[PDB]
Amino acid sequence: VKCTKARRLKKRNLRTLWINRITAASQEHGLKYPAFIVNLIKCQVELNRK
Amino acid sequence: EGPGETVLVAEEEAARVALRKLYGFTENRRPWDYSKPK
Amino acid sequence: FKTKGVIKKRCKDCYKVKRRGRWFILCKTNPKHKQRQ
Amino acid sequence: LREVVKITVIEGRITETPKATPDPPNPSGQCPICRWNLKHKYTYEDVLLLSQFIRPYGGMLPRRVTGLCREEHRKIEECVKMAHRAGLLPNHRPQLPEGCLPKDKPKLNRYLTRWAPKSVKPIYKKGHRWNKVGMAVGSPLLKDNVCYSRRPLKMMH
Amino acid sequence: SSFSRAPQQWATFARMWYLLDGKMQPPGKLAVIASNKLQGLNKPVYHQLSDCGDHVVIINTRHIAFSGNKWEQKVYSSHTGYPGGFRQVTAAQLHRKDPVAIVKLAIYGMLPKNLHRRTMMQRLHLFPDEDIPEDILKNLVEELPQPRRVPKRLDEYTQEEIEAFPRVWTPPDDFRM
Amino acid sequence: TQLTSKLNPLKDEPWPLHPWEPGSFRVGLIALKLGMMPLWTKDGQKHAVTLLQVQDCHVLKYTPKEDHNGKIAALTVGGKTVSRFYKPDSRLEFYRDLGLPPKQIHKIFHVTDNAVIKPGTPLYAAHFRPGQYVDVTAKTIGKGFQGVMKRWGFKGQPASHGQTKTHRRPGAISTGDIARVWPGTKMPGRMGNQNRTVYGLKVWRVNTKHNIIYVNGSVPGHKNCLVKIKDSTLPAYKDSCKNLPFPTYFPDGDEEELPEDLFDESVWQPSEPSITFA
Amino acid sequence: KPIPQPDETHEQILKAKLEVRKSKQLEQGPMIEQLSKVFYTTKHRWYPHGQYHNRRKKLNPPRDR
RNA sequence: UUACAAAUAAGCGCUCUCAACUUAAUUUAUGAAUAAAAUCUAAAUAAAAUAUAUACGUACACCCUCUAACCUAGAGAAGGUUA
Ligand code: FES
Ligand SMILES: [Mg+2]
Ligand SMILES: [Mg+2]
Ligand SMILES: [Zn+2]
Repeated sequence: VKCTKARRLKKRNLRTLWINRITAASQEHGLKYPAFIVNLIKCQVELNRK
Repeated sequence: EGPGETVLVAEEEAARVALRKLYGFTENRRPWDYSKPK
Repeated sequence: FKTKGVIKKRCKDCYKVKRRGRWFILCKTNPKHKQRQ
Repeated sequence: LREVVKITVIEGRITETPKATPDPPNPSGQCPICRWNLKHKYTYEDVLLLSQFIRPYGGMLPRRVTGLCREEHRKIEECVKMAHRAGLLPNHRPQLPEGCLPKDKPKLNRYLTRWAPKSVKPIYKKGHRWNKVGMAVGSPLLKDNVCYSRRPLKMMH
Repeated sequence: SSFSRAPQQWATFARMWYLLDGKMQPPGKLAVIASNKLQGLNKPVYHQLSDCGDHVVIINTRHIAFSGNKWEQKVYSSHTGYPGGFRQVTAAQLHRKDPVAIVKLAIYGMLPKNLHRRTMMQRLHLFPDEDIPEDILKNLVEELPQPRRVPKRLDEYTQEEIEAFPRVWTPPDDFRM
Repeated sequence: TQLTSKLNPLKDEPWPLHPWEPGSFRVGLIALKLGMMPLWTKDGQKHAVTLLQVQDCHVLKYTPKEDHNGKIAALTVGGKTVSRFYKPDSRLEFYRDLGLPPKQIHKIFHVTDNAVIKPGTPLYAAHFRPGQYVDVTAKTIGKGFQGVMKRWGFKGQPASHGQTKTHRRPGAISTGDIARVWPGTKMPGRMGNQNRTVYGLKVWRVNTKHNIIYVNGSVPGHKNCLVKIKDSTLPAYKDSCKNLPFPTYFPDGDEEELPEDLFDESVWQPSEPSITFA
Repeated sequence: KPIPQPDETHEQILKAKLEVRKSKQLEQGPMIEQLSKVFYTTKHRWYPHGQYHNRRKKLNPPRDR
C-alpha cells in the first residue's frame, strides 16, 4: 500500500526539490523564484522546472 | 585552472587540464562522428 | 491605591498621571484620593 | 533667540536665529509639514527632520512655536520618542543635575519602540498559535504613511 | 570543465565559510540568512541526503537589536527536569548573562526538526564581538550583506548634509529655546 | 633522601614572595584525621575537637589562570606518602620528575597569582595559626545500600494493627495522573561515600612538632581519612588570611622559632591553675 | 594570490590534526570526540553498527559513470 | 545513653550551616511636551525599595599495577591500602 501511495508522492517531492534548486539558482544572480519563472514565460519561452 | 585537496594536488591537476587543452581532449570537444555513412 | 475599573476624580485638586503603564490620580491635599487602575 | 547671561546682574539678550529655507515645494501649506510635502513620508529614523522640533536636551517644543498641526504634533512627538530610545540622538541627552553618571549598564539596541522599556511587563504565557499574544512594533499613529510593500505593515509581531 | 572526476566531485561538494556581522541587526534576519546557508539551500545541488551544508561565522552577536519592546516582552523558557525547575527568563536577562545564546536559539528554531539539525549546529560559530581566532580568519572565504540597513545617527550626518535638508520652520528671535 | 632534598624551599630558587593585598586567597593543606578528644576553654565549657595531622604535604603542580579554565589559578596539594609497588606506571613517572615520593591523594586549591608557591614546596601545620576559622571537606563514611527510612528519614508504617508486609517501604512514589516518576525522587540507594564539606570550624590549637591542628566539632570521614583543610570561605572570614603567613610558613627560613604548641586566648591550657569562676 | 610554497598530502594533514600525544591510541570516547572536533560532526556518527545492519548493505551497488 | 554481655552501629549524644549581578506593589530627584513658581518618565533620565535565582563561589578534577591478601569500599562489579 505504501509503495502505491508513494508512486504519486515522488512526482510532487521531485518538483519541490526543483523549486528549491531553482530558488537557489536564481538567487545567485539576484532574482527571486517568482520573478525568474514568470518573466521567462512572459518572454514566450517555455522551459519546465526539471 | 584546477581544483585540489591541497595546493600541490591542485597544481598537479591544473597541469592535467592544460595538457588536454593543448591536445584538445576537453570533454566539451566536438563528439566523434560515428554516424558518417562513409 | 484601590484598584478599580474606572478612575474618577474626587476633588478639584486631583490630577491624572500615567506611571509605569497604568493611570493614577494623585491628590496633594488628601492622600485618600490616590488611586490606581 | 533670547538667552540669559548672569554676572548680581543677569541680562537676557536677543540673538539672531537661523532662518527657514524659502520657497516650500507646496505653496500655502496650512501646516508646516504639508508646506514641505512631508505629510506622510517621514519616520522615526528621519533624525534631520525631527531634530528641527526638539529642545537642546531632547524635550519637545510647544505646538504654537513649532506651528505644526495637532495631527502632526502627535506623530512627530511619537517618532521622537522612538528615535531617543533607539540612540539616534546622541547629542540631546538629558541634563545631569549634579554630574551624576549614567546607569552604566550596557544599552540594548532597540528600534520602533512604542512604549517605555520600564513600563512593559513580560508575556510569560505566550499563547497558542490561534490565540497567540502579539508584541507591539511601531505605533498606530503612522498608519497613513506610504507603504512600498505588497501588503500592509504588521504592527504586532 | 575538463577537470578530473575526483577533483570535480571534491570541488562541487566543497564547503564554504561565510562571515555575518550582527551589529544593529535583528537576530531573526540573521537567523533567516544563517539557517539557509547552514542547510545548503543556497546551492543548486541541494539535496536532503547530500550533507552539503556550509560553515557560517557570525560576529557582534552582543550588538543585535530588537524591534518594539521585544527585549522586555520576549521570554525564553527552560526546564531542568526536576520539580520547581521551570525558569522563564526575558531576552534582556538572557542576553546579559549569555550574549551568544539569543542568536543561537533563533537559528536552532528555524532549522528542520530532525537529526541533521545537530550536525548543522556544529558548523555555526558565534563570537560576541569582532574578535575572531586566527584559524577562522584564514578559513573565511566571503562576507554577506547585512539584512537590515542601519539608520544613521544625527551626529554621523555631515554638516553639508544637514544644510541640504531644508529648514521646515524657524523659531522667532524672541524665544528662549 | 628525596624528602630531605626538598626540606629547604627558600634556599632552592623560590619564586618571588609578593606582599598580601585585599582579595587574596591562600593554599590549603591535606591532613589525616587521627581522631577526637575533649577540650576546655577558660569559660569552663567543653568543646569537642578533632585532631588533623599534616603528613608530607607537598605542592605538586601549578596551572596558570587561563589554562586552568577558572578566573583564579590552581595548585595541586598531595599528602600521605604511600608505597610505590602498587601504582600505575604513569603515576610513578610523574612523581619521579617532581622528585618526591608518591602521595595518596591529589586535590586542587584555587590560589591567587600573588600567593602562588613553587611546585615541590613542602607544607606544614604552621600554615595555620590558632584563631583562624577553617573549612574541611572529605568523603563521608560509606554505609552501603540502605532503605528509604534510614537514607532520607522517612517515617515509615506502623508495625501492628494490620500492616501486612509494609513497615519500612516508601509510600506513594508520585502523582497518579502524570503516569511517571519525577527525576530526583528520594528512593532507596547507596548512602555515604560522598564528598562533603564543613564550614566555619575554628582552629583551637596547632602542634608544630607533630603538625596537628585542633579543629572544632566534627569533620567528615572515618578516622585515618584524608581531608582537605582550607581557609574558610564564609563572608565573616573573608579577610582572616592577612595576619597569617601570606604564601606559607617556611621553617627552613628560620625567621622565627615557634613554640611546640600554639593556643588561643580563650583556650585553657593544661598545667595552668584550675579555673575559678570569680 | 601567489601559492605559498614554504610550509603535503591530505593523509599527513589528518595525522597532524589527529596527533597522538597522550595515552598512545586513545579510547573510543576520547578518540571519537577528537575526530568530531576535526570534522565538526557529532560522536554518534562515528560509533559502529551491529551485524544485522552490516549484512543488509549491498555488496556491489550500481554505478552510473 | 542502649546494644553486640567483640574492636562496632545508633540517638536520647555532639558540631557546622553563607553570598545576590539581575525586581513589584511602591517612594524619591531632574525635566519637556503642557507660556509653571509643574509632572517619579507605557517622554528622554538618576536612585531606593519583598520573595525569588546562579551572574558569583564552594565540591569533583589524578586515568589506571592489580595472582593475590586486607579494608572504616561494597549485594556482584567498582573503589582504597601493599616499606
Ligand atoms: S502637514 Fe498639512 S495640515 Fe499639517
Ligand atoms: Mg515507627
Ligand atoms: Mg509485619
Ligand atoms: Zn483629591
